[PDB]
Amino acid sequence: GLPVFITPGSGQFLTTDDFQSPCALPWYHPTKEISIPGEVKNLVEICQVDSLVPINNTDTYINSENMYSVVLQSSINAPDKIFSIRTDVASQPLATTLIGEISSYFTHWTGSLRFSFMFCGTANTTVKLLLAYTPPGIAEPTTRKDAMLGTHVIWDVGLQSTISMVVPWISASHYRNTSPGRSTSGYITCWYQTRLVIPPQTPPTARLLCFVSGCKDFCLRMARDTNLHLQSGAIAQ
Amino acid sequence: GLPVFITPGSGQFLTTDDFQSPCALPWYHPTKEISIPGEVKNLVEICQVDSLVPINNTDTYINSENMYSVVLQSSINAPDKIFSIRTDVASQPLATTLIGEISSYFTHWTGSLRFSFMFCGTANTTVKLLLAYTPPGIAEPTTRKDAMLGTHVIWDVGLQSTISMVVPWISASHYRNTSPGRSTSGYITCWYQTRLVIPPQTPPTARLLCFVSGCKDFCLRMARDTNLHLQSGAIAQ
Amino acid sequence: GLPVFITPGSGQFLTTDDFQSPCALPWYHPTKEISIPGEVKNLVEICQVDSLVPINNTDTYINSENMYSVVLQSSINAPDKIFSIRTDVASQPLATTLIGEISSYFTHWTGSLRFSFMFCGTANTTVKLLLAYTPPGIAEPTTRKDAMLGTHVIWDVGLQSTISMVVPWISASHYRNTSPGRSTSGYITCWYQTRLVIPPQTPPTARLLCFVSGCKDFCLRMARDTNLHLQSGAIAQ
Amino acid sequence: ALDAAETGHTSSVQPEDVIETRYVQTSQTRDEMSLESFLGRSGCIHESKLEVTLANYNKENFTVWAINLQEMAQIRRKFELFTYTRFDSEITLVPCISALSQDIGHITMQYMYVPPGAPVPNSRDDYAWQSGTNASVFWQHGQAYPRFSLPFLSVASAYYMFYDGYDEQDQNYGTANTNNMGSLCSRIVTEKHIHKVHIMTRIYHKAKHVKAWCPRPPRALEYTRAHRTNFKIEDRSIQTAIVTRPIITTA
Amino acid sequence: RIIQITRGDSTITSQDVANAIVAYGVWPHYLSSKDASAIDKPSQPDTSSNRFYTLRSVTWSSSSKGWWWKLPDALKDMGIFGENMFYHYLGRSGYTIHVQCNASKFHQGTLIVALIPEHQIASALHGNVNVGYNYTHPGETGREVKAETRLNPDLQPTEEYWLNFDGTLLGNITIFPHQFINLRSNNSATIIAPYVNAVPMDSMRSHNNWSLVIIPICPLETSSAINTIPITISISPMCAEFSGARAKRQ
Repeated sequence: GLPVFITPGSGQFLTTDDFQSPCALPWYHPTKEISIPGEVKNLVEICQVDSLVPINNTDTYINSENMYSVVLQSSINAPDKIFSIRTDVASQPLATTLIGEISSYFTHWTGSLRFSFMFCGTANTTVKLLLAYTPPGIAEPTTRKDAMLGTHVIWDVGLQSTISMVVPWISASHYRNTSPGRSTSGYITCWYQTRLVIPPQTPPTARLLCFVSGCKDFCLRMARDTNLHLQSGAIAQ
Repeated sequence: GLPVFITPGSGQFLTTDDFQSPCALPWYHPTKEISIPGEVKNLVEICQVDSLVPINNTDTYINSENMYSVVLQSSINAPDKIFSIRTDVASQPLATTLIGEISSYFTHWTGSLRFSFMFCGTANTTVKLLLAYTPPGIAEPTTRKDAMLGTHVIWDVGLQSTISMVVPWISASHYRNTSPGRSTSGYITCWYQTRLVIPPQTPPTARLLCFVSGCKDFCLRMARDTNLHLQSGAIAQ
Repeated sequence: GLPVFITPGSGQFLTTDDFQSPCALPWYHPTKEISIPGEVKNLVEICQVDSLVPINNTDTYINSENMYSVVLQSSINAPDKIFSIRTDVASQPLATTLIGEISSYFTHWTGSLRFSFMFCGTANTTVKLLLAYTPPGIAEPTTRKDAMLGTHVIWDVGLQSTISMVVPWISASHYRNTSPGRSTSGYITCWYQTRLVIPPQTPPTARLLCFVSGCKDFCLRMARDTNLHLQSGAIAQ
Repeated sequence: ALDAAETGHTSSVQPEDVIETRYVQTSQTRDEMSLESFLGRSGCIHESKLEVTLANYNKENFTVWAINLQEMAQIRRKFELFTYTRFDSEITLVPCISALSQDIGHITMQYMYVPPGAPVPNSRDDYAWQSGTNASVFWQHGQAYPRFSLPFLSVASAYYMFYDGYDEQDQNYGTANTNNMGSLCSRIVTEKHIHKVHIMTRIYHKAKHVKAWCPRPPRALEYTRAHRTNFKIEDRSIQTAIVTRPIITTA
Repeated sequence: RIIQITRGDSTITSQDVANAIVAYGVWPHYLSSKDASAIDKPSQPDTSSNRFYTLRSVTWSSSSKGWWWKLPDALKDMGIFGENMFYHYLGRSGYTIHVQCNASKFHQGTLIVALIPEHQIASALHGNVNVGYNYTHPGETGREVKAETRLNPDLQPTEEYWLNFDGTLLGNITIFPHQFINLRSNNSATIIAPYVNAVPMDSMRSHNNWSLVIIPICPLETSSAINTIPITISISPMCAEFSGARAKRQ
């Protein structure tokens, strides 16, 4: 036979290998691909989907819809903070979003994130609000003016339902690690730019729902078996 | 399958082998090479760098800058020897130079060496000095006239700072072994060609610093895990 | 991978194999071949060299030059035999010649052999001599006339120093075995064709030296680790 | 022949200046001196020693090692020669079984590259031995040496050989910040069996398709602390590669 | 052997100097669209910060042992440069550096100046220790080298200058772009460098992407009563850029 000689890396199985292989079932033929709707080629189209943050991750809301929602108080003359979050894609709560899980299935990420926000309160009601981002190396802001020094948007709550805005990609490195240990990507932070004003005898309350998705900018590397989910023992049947 | 038959040298690992190998991480893609400054292709560009000899390798200077330096005595009417060294690239002290270490990482060497010398004394001061080389098979010289029979340079200490000169390659063989055991390459030797003259009430002293590098002529073979450095036990972390 | 299947003769080492093999020392480069004199391509050029037979292989001469030489007796009015030898290339003494050793390193031989002879006696002296060969299947001759029936030369000892002559290749087979066991190739035999005549008060003596080499006709096969030399135990160092 | 070394530029360059030379075909290749040579020879990197524990075979019989080039001196000193370097990696495994018992039988062994934020195996029975996308690879008694090609990994252009600061809240100064490659892992795949054995893997690598960035001076003294350039060892003194002599006028 | 220098608004000369080698020959430049990571159009203060600034006077003696700085931290207080650095998560800049060191015709001694990369300093103490931020980031105040009693020693860097503070031999330090102040050769010395990193731009306050070292290779002396001379260093940043604007960093 041809004189051949064998390199190391022979005779192993690697779960992430790439090769031809022989057939168990020669002469077989598969069923034809009918034109089923809902084609897909990549994970990024899933990233493009807006999904809700369970923003309001606490005991009093977790076992319910309400952890996707925040409640606003039209009673308050103040500039102050409504909420804040990290921005690291596999941090809590963001990891629990589908982009979060897809990022949690991965080790590297890059590109800017889309964020979106609906004024879910009574149609008769008005406000304008500050949604802001904090470039890190610094504490999460404690005045509205701090957030005004960050990159931010002021929401003209017009007839249109939703404000949508982007955390710009400002990683030193072209990628960042998907889960921080002792590390940070920056903060989302939210504030009363005006007070919220309902008209008289409206419910003394309002709701806000918050969305995120990958921008056209977004991408991942180092697919890894995700942090997000655990199996204990045998899966019964 | 094709009739094949297997030669010896199969199934070993050689730390110095050469082959293709299969990927652990298929479909991955590396980060782009940005145009970082400080490109390199070969070790010879490092050889081209002048580095100081720790010429003055003794107890009284070793734990300090001063082993890179020699002190001259303007008080002396004499022709006599200032210093001398071997020329074998991996001999002490030369081995400790970066060309020394690179040679110490290697078994064969060839080509002529550049040597350079600054009159580090007071700007007002004058001398001319003999830098000389001894072709071996012979003892290291004991008169200045001996060195004058060797290949040598007399330093016109003009406005210009430095004299630079070459030990010619005069190996019988096109290469020489990088470290001698019971063997020799020749000597550097240094002498008062004139007395050193300071003008009155100058410091009664002067300094000289000495440099070496590979010439355009220089090259190495048989890269080997260097003599120069030792690991004892485990490297802790 | 390609469907392959393995023939016997795999996985052995044969000291006389032929193959490519992988490098222990990739990227290395050898020293250039300078034009050293004394080129060689084959063993036959060594065969072409005349070397002396230690013709006179006995106790009284062995530990000396004299076993290369024979002594002639100008005192004798006789036709009779001066010496005789086998012709089998690896027989004693011929094996000890360099063609002998080269043949002893081999199992088959072919082609005619050159033989040569100098009248080493006093320049003033004259003779003519019979050098003869015996085609075998027969005893070594016991009269000069017997040798005269064999193929032979009568030496006109003119001004010129040497007679040179050939045992013709008369093997039944195109080759013969290099060493005979219970076998024979024929004889060299030497005789006084005239008496040897010195002029008066010359030394009562003469010398003859004898040479052999491969002719242009000569060749070998089945290189084998030679009979001629033995190692006992370990070779010390 | 005269210059100002103080310029920073290398000194008077030319050998023909001070020797009346004959023409010579100086014709010796620098190719062994290439980076794809000098980096591009393999060497050992780390030592995966394990004992097969019996009493909880299912728990203990695995190891994990933080990937670095910083704890075998020769390889370390190749890379401790630059600011940064980039390469693809031949990786080669030299698994060895040592018997503490009359036989070893058949044995099979797992390895996994654990990139950071993969769930680290806690147990020789951990579900983390499943590896749908992690590079995991197998060896067993009588099998040839495993190898794989690992491409250049970094989030940056090149690996930091050194770094001059911190992860942003200011600890782990230097490479312990930048060089989070995660870890290699190993684990016995054969189930519980009677043979007390040690498994040792020597792991090797060669950098090829190499590039390197701004050379820096070689390490002068014994290593000490992997990521950290520390060298002043405890109850010890700084005995460098330089050796002293009695007088500077004697060679 | 004369030069004049002009950056952003400010100018420098020596009339006894040999020109800088440009580090690796790469004259400083802005990032490229081909290589960049950051998405914004970044902050170009140009003339208002690619201009000179200079450090407090050090001074030296025959007894002196060495000095160094880490950049950009050594310039954190340089007005526009300093705040533009502190207000961004990232930036990049090269540097032009000149060291000012005149003596009389009647002095001897020499310093080596080395520009140096990440220069990852070793601890003073043995064992499980590493350098603390206060010392890696000395600011413009820098690190002179001294014989004694630096507190928090476990977090101090080593003082071992001839081991380059990292366990590498001095004298091979000429591997980097470097010059000598030699009092005969010159009265000043100069070096210029582009930006560099494994990354197209970097977290300025978190990582000293360049460093600068000056060492008394040969002892200062004169017979004159002026037994000591100051040294000072001036730097201009080059092509300086900043990205990810937010609050001032603490």
